[PDB]
Amino acid sequence: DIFKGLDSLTNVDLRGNSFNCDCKLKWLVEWLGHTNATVEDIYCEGPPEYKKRKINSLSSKDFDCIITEFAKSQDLPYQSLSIDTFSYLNDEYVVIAQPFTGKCIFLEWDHVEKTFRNYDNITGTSTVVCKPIVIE
Amino acid sequence: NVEEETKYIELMIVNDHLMFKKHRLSVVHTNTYAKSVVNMADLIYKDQLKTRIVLVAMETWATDNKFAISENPLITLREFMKYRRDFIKEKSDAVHLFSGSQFESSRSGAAYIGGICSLLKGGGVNEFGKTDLMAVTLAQSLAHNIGIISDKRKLASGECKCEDTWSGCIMGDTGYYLPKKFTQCNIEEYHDFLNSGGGACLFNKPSKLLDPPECGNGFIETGEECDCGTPAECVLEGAECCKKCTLTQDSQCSDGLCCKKCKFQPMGTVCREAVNDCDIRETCSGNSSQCAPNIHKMDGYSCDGVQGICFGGRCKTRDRQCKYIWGQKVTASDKYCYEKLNIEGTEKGNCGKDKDTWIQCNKRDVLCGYLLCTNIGNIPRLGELDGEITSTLGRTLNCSGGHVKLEEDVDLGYVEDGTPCGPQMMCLEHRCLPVASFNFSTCLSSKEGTICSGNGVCSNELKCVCNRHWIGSDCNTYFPHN
Repeated sequence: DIFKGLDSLTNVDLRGNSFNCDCKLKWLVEWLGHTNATVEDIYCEGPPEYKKRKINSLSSKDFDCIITEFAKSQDLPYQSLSIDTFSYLNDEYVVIAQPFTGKCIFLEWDHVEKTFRNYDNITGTSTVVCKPIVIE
Repeated sequence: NVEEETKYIELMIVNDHLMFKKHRLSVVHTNTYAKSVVNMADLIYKDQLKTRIVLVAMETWATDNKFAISENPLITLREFMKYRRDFIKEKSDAVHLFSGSQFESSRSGAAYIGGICSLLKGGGVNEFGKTDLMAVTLAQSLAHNIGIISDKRKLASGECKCEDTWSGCIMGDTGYYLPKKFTQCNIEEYHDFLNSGGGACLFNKPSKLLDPPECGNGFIETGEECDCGTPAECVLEGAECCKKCTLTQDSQCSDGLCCKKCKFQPMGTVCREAVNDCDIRETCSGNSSQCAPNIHKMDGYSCDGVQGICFGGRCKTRDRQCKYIWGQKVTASDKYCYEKLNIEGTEKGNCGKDKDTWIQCNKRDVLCGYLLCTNIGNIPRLGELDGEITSTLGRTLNCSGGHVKLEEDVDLGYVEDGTPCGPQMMCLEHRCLPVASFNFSTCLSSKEGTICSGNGVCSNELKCVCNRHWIGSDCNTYFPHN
């Protein structure tokens, strides 16, 4: 939406440029569907599916960027062989076991920093799996 | 003085649907287009006239034309003005029509001469054209409305001419190549009009504009506590008063005559001396930076003991009528011609305009019939001659008269309405009639047959302006003060 912050527009030129029509240009589609100035025809000198193709007929949501990409949100430092979840006190606690340290680490959803901090370190030696069950 | 003061003409633009369709039916484009035209005309007027044209409002008809639209500039102008009278009510010094219907005449725009600050005359019509073209047309029409017109007698005599001899001047027929300079007779007519009292409503600063709050635009608008303009020109005027649209420590003003050296001036100071007897001197309120609102003698007040009457702040005599119609050297003739020509005669003395059977004028009063002056020149300053100028000759007097016309149906050749014939005896429909014909209102008076309790003069707003050391509204109580 780079043309935002402008008013009383009559015409624009967009010639001699090889715009690659993609998500960055999606709003242009919307803009070309919304603005009613005297701007001449504009072409997608871009993706092979749109060879010099007009944006007026071309749509934006056809190549919309779906928001589902696994973002790296945290990096704990300790080895992790088996992970689990369980709703205790309506809190979805997580038990990331550890095979090498020989310790059954607990984690909880911290509501203040939006993080995961230590909750309990169950002892043992060379564990494999810590399956938590909630009976009554 | 009053001429050097910054005039503020509150203009409102009426727009028809022809140019709305020509502008691709866009409201915002038309709005910004009108703003640009107003700014361009203000830039024209700022160089010499020192007058800012404030676009107070504007109306554009996205639907269609309300009234009949004709190629005749006069008929279309009459229709626009009557529509303004019927519907338009907001206060505006000028009401100008951008005519989408391009007039089929030779003149660019049709505006009344000296008609500003009037309900039925304050504005004109400007036809469709290019941005610069209709900007020039609006400038010419607003010059017309303020009495600034090209002087035909001086054009013929060469007394004053266009200093932009390259492409002519603005007042003439609009050439493609626009000039940049007005003639000196334009400014001289401006001083003559302002000194006569006309254009008294151009001395108010609007608080609301079509422009968003802009720092340094020369007007203290909404959201701006003070405004001295751009700091480039703020040094000369209001340097310590307002800075960057903000006050400088302890301050009370930004500009204005009633506030010298950024501080309040003493009470009783005259921020505007009266131009003539029809004007009333204005004194600052003591806490307002801007000068007092323009107040003139109410319509019907005489310029002198008997002769002359102030209408709209402008003096009117038979001599003044001859001066405006014919010229300064032309003066009104004596009662001899009035009683020896208006009683009986064709083309020489006539009450009403009837070519076939001229209207007879009685001997009771002959001062509203044919306007008779002395030493009428070859051509009048403005108007046209319906045929030839009438000339008629113990005392011998050079007796003359005419049928000077105008862009309106009213004939300037006869005596204008309201010219005195005697005690409370003034022209109405080419006849001497009393005040009861005009139904002039009575100001705030307490005694019988007096104005403002005798001592004091009522202003144009039908409100008493009592004399010195008289604070009462109706001039009844004396309050000494220092």
